[PDB]
Amino acid sequence: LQFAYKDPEKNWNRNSVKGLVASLINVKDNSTATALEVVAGERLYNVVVDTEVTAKKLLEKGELKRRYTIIPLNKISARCIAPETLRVAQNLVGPDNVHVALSLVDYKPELQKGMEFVFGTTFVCNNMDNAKKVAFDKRIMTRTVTLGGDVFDPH
Amino acid sequence: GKVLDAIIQEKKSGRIPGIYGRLGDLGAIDEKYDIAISSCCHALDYIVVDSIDTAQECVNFLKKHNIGIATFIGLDKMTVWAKKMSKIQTPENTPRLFDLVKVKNEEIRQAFYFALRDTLVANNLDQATRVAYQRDRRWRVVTLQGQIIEQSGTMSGGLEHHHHHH
Repeated sequence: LQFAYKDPEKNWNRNSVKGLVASLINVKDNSTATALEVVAGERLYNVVVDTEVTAKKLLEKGELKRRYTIIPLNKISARCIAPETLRVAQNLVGPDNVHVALSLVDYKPELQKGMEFVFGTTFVCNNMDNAKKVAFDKRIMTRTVTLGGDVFDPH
Repeated sequence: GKVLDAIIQEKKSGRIPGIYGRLGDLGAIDEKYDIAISSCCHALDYIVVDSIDTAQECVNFLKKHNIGIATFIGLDKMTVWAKKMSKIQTPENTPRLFDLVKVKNEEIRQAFYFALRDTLVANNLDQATRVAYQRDRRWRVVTLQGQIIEQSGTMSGGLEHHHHHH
């Protein structure tokens, strides 16, 4: 199912609306899809657009059929997992066993900041023992999801 | 719901001392802001109790009787906000929801600061966008119509015409 809307005004540039997050990603390996679905949760159905102006016009004049959460690419600002945090995680459980979720998906480069928001703030680990070790480490303190779809969140 | 009802009975009976109630029931606000505050503050449904011990007692009670689960705020953990509630400069002098809450109990006021923090209320989405996206500070903003700009920058709304559905 695609995102549907009424043109908010005349001469509407349809390219300003990218669509549902779920429609914009290509999972690199099907065996990680369960984890990625849990990483994103309801954000799979957030709508990505170019700017806050486009977002505003859709919300006000798009005759949207439900409440939507819109990700405006020019304003979205994730609090990302830092490279040092990943380094520490890799040393803790092994680099084969922990990845930033973002590294598991492909997408058009223009979507980068939106994808950082959805997938750049959560780790994916191979199993529960490692997920717990990573998530709750005082140096890491970051939401972590297992390949089995279990979640560990220090907050 | 059933959970709040059960907890309130434990309070009224006196079986579990230390229960205050659902946070949103412990303060008041001008009706103008009803949609805004209901849309942006799920912590209004947390149950305020005096202490962590009382919280754990309620958690244990709910589980023992198959009633369900609730989230609790212990006033003992709210004291960290005692010196953090003073008014601050906001974009366009937009109001802070916290400052609009009327409450006489100063401990409960601390709980309201925990729940609302520096969330602002704007008159419409036009103003919300100007206010939220400051260069030096991303503000969380809710409109009078319940639309929300999160600090991340997401913008949420739609189907406002069903807010007052029976």
